[PDB]
Amino acid sequence: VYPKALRDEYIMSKTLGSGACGEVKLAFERKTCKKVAIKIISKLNVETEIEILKKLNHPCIIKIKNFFDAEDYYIVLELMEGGELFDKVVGNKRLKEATCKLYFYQMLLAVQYLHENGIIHRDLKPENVLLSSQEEDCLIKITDFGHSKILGETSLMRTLCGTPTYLAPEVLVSVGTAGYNRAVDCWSLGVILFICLSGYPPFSEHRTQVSLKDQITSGKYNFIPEVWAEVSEKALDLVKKLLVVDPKARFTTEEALRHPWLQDEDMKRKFQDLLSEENESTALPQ
Amino acid sequence: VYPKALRDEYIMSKTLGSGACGEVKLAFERKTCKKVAIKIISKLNVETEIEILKKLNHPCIIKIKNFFDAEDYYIVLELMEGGELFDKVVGNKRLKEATCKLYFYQMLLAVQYLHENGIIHRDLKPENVLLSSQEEDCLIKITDFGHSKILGETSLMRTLCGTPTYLAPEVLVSVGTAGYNRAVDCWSLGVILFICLSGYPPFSEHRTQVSLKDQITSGKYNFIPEVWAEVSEKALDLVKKLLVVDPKARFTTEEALRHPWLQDEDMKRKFQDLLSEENESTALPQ
Ligand SMILES: CCC/C(=N\NC(=N)N)c1ccc(NC(=O)c2cc3cc(OC)ccc3[nH]2)cc1
Ligand SMILES: CCC/C(=N\NC(=N)N)c1ccc(NC(=O)c2cc3cc(OC)ccc3[nH]2)cc1
Repeated sequence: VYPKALRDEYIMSKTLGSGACGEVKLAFERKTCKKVAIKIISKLNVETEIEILKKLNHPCIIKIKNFFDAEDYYIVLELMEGGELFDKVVGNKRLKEATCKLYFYQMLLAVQYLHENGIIHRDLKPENVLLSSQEEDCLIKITDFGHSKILGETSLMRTLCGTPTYLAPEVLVSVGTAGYNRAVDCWSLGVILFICLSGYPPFSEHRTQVSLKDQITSGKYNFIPEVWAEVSEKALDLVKKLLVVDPKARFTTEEALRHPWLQDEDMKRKFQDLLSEENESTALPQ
Repeated sequence: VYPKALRDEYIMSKTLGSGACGEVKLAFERKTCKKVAIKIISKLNVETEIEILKKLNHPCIIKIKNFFDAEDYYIVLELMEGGELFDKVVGNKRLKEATCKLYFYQMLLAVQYLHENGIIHRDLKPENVLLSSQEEDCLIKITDFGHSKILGETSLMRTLCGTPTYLAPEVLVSVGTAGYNRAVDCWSLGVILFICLSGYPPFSEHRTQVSLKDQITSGKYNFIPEVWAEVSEKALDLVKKLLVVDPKARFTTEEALRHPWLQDEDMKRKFQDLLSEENESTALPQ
């Protein structure tokens, strides 16, 4: 059964999604009679995922409404009635280029916000992008921070304050590449954008003898001209700057937000319109 | 002043050592009237250092007798009347080869024990080796676990259980070198052994134009033949196998314990004798 404290505040309804380690249910908040989503996770832990998310405040990142630590973990959030982006790209389906741009711009803003706040997501994929409604033109939010990591003063930074009389060479060599952990999120964004634009994955074991690992480390994505002929050259140029193998040469979220593909005032106006529509503000002086 | 709960159980006496972030005092336990050492650390944290050390049980690793979490941290341990190894090697002083072997064997056993138990020290140096008495032939213990790290199931291991459709190439490349963090302790041991045998540091900025960093990453230690002529070739051979730049080719503690320099039954008998002398056993059936 559901725990008493949850049942006290919410009436539980149908499953909206399920799968590995958890489930998402529709529920109704008793006080307001409004729909919420409840994520159930079976017993980074959930507690610290919760702590990270309570500190963040961006319209394209999920917020926690409530939390119950019982036999299982129950996390209450606002219902994203559109569900997972995954369902929009599965089975070779693809989105209009304009719709990809709208969604991708929002993902970039969300991930840029994470990286400014010292957080790396590390599991960005279409399953972890939620859509606010069933219309094509909608707001998205990034979810599932179970793999996320907090950036801070590293062991390396502390080591380098002393004299390295006794320090192993590999630690000194690691100085060249440290502090670029966030670039893993930029690579994932690149893969997501590729899937959205094209309807198919850049790296997969489908009809090839090159191992998935070799495909990825060489950066040689499967390019199928006929699928891409309908997609603009600017869109593909961005994909190529995100799927760079050298993490230091890879586009950051900032570089991506300044790329010509995203200098689209129509797209931006649509986003702003969707934001104000979503929001329920108090009165304002002047 | 000292906190009430400490004063309650112990009478504090003179400073034995001091310096950066802390101090070590002589104290007397009231119940037994015997000498203890009290490490004072000003406010990994100390709490978790304490937790690590309460779980370990090896004669060449310090044990915690008591702990007080007050305005400062006060940690009670058995007094090592010989003090720090540092004082035996400072000012170009060096130890007899036989004494180095005795001490180094103990360091190897201690670090081997750490690595078997999933702990890496990361700050092995002569300041962190304590001597049990003022005689040359004595037991040593490794101390200061403030930089230590616990090995366990990594982020990498969890990532590799899924399909890397969205996984960045640098994570896959890091698979080649992961899981060799412990080799940093072996490098430090090598530096300590070099200092003990020779009276001088292998890498330093003294009378050279090669930066300390370049000296270390190239593995080019300062070899001064006249200082080393008195030292055996077996001793130096071990140093060379520990100061290997490739962490995967570097000698592990096990390889080092099987090296011909450490196949010395006299040394081993001396160690065993010092152990039994230290120990205060209960009666035994047969
Ligand atoms: C703070 C917990 C964040 C989290 N997962 N965290 C985790 N697995 N560690 C998580 C993961 C997924 C979701 N999913 C949803 O909210 C969701 C809403 C929804 C609506 C649908 O139809 C209208 C269909 C699927 C849906 N998933 C919500 C939260
Ligand atoms: C659990 C705390 C371990 C620790 N330091 N930890 C830390 N700095 N984070 C630590 C560091 C150093 C010592 N030092 C000693 O016990 C010590 C004994 C002693 C005796 C001396 O003369 C007879 C002279 C110096 C001495 N240091 C003891 C504990």
